[PDB]
Amino acid sequence: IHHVELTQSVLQYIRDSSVRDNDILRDLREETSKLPTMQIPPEQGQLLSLLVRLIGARKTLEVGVFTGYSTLCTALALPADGRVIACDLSEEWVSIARRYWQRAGVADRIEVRLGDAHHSLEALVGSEHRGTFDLAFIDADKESYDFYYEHALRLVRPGGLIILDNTLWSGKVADPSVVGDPETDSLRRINAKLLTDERVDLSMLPIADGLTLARKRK
Amino acid sequence: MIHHVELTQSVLQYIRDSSVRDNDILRDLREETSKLPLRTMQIPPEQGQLLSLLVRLIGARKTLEVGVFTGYSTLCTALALPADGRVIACDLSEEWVSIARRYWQRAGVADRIEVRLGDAHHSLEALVGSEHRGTFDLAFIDADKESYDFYYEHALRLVRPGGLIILDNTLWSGKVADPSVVGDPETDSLRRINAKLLTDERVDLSMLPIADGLTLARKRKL
Ligand SMILES: Nc1ncnc2c1ncn2[C@@H]1O[C@H](CSCC[C@H](N)C(=O)O)[C@@H](O)[C@H]1O
Ligand SMILES: NCCc1ccc(O)c(O)c1
Ligand SMILES: [Cl-]
Ligand SMILES: [Mg+2]
Ligand SMILES: [Mg+2]
Repeated sequence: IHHVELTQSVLQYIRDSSVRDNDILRDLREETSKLPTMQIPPEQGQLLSLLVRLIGARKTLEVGVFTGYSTLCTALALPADGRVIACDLSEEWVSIARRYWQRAGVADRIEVRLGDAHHSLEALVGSEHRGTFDLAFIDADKESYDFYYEHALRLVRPGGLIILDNTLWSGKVADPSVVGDPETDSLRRINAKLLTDERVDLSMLPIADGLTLARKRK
Repeated sequence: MIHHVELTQSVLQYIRDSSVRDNDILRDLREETSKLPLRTMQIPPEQGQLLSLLVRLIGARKTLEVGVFTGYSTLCTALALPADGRVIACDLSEEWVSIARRYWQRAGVADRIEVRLGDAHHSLEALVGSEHRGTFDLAFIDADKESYDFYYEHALRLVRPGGLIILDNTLWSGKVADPSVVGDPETDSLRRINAKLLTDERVDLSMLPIADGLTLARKRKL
């Protein structure tokens, strides 16, 4: 399998010749880097902005959130009446997320469901929000990816896009020595399941920690 | 340091095995292209599949292609289009496009593909001056690398606002990043278009580290 050698020189080049950065995004990345598999690279955040604008999304779902880099890139790409429903795992990094979203003037476009993502997603599938999302970004605990995926399939509209982060898990999914690891096994299972899942169109991208695109078929 | 997943043959084989939905038609075309002097110009199956996804994602009906070869990219595009969809495909070689037409017929999509045979410069000038101006949903640029700016500027007028422009080989085997590669026309042209895209406020941009570098440029609405 022929490929481009991802030397620091080539990765620095991709960054320098494609990343449109600003002080707000840069400052958030810097702050996040000083804290305890949730560091979104700027190339990924920019792709997220592109895909949102590409499908004419006004309503999106997020599972994970953390300091809110992926959420900020999403919201910035949305129209003035757009909304991100962000299912935030914990309140620990909420006050950081809130600061940058306010600073970038997107806080009015972001709604936080604070607490257990299984519970917010269960409420959402039984709510008026069912089948109304244009895009879903799954970036939470890896053991719950199947649950998040099945819930996202009911939450997104036909033709909607589901995005699954970390599907390569540092290459561990491909590593035969990594045996019995719950996160690796769950990601291996969802990856295998997606290949033969006729409900979606599929693309697994070798960007950041592996980024899977699953378009819900009409 | 920029952290990344090591692209070992094991990891690349995994991406292929766990995501590529293949068929005999696509497989046979890749096999027939591999037995030609310029086989390395073919897009890998993961790129073809992404092309199908993006076409379906934006609800595209009408697409532009510059650089057809044996037509793998064209076939993936046409297959993703609705029954009344159209690909306007530009290519210099009749020989390579005579191979392409066999697979397009076999996959029942030959009716969806229109070939402008000859120099793409003249084909795109004719298209910009015609009824086709601003009617394309997607443009795939994958021809001679020295003409990428010309192809890009023409694609910007040919695609509708919100339309997607896709530029292949923007990493050129890493040569664009290689300081020892000096005075090479293809490398210099790709370096120039890459630098130009970064500050081009007419588009939303994403440079993907897939295949030989794949640049996505969404024409903004205004
Ligand atoms: N000036 C020009 N006008 C039209 N086609 C050109 C051109 N210069 C090069 N080409 C074409 O660009 C192609 C490059 S390879 C294209 C690869 C193809 N899309 C795939 O999926 O395999 C060749 O077929 C070559 O004929
Ligand atoms: N691989 C170097 C040769 C090459 C030339 C033109 C292409 O479009 C292409 O994908 C590859
Ligand atoms: Cl816009
Ligand atoms: Mg993540
Ligand atoms: Mg190419």
